[PDB]
Amino acid sequence: MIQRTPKIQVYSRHPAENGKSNFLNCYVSGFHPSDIEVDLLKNGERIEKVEHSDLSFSKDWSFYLLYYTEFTPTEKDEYACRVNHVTLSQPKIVKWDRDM
Amino acid sequence: GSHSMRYFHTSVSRPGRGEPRFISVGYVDGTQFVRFDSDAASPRTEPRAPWIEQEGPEYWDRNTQISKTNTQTYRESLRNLRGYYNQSEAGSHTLQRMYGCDVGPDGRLLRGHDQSAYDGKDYIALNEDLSSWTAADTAAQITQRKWEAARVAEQLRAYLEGTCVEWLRRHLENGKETLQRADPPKTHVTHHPISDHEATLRCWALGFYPAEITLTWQRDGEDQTQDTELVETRPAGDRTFQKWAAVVVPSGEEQRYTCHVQHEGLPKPLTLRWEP
Amino acid sequence: FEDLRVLSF
Repeated sequence: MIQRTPKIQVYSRHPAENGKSNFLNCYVSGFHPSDIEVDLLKNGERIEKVEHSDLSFSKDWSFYLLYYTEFTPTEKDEYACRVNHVTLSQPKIVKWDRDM
Repeated sequence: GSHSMRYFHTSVSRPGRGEPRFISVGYVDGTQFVRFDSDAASPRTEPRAPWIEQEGPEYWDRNTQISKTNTQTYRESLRNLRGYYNQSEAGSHTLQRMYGCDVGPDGRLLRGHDQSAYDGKDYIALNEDLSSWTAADTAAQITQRKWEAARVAEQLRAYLEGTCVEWLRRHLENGKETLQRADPPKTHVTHHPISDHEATLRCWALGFYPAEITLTWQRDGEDQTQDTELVETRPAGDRTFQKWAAVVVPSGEEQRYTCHVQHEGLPKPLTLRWEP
Repeated sequence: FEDLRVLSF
């Protein structure tokens, strides 16, 4: 059947300030079917107990979800999101960039 | 301004992994206020915004009963839809419905909505007349005939013009401090050199509510539609939204570029430039 | 309140 691959954005709730607690978000959207796997990573390692929004969808029927967790950005720590979906042969990793 | 109440239903079959999960979420504009999940340990309609919490036990009990009935009806619908498309019992399928109403600043009905999709494609929809149907294909024509025989559209019109709008107006009053408050975007322009001959200008909009916003770049007063990278408006997790627009500009030509921002919360539209 | 459609597709 016809399927839609997720769009992925990784970003912070508040403007990033090194050493200030914030929230790291991974917004997945535009996908169909609704099953999807999302991990938030700190230095390549899975962050435990990440929360997510309730499943809903857009006017074009595609689904969206927000995954989120507390994080304290620093100069050296690397954050990312890892997404898998039926449309993807391999998990897609998007790195957090405070400029995006 | 104008407002909407919308419910979003998703039912997904998973052969070999039990019965199809049913999820319903309700929104007023961009604010979710309820959820129900048949996979929860104890399925119940639950509040998701502070202002709905004051509703009494009857509200929670009746919406939970509707949802529990829907969990079963959607499973029957999925079985019927599998047969309408001659599909195997092996595959997973999705049924979605979105319905609700819209009102203007005077609280009067603008229009109602009721639309459904199967496997992410339009299946059947109630027309704006709230009296006739549009079926996508010969399978949906079976549903249409069934719903026409039972005069479902007349029942939906009565809900959409009655209960729907009465409850949207009630939610708007109970949540007026947030639902009827537009928060403007906080904005700034960043500059990122790419090479010796080009740089990126990125226009940011943060902290706004509702999600509707216009964010564009102009070069010498001409819209840069094709040349702008525009990310989807995204939720911050504090009810607000974020968006940015970027353009790649020749080094030294930055002042020919202006970022234009329109949003309900702003006293006036903004014109921004890179400020070194 | 939500609507209630008891008739399946």
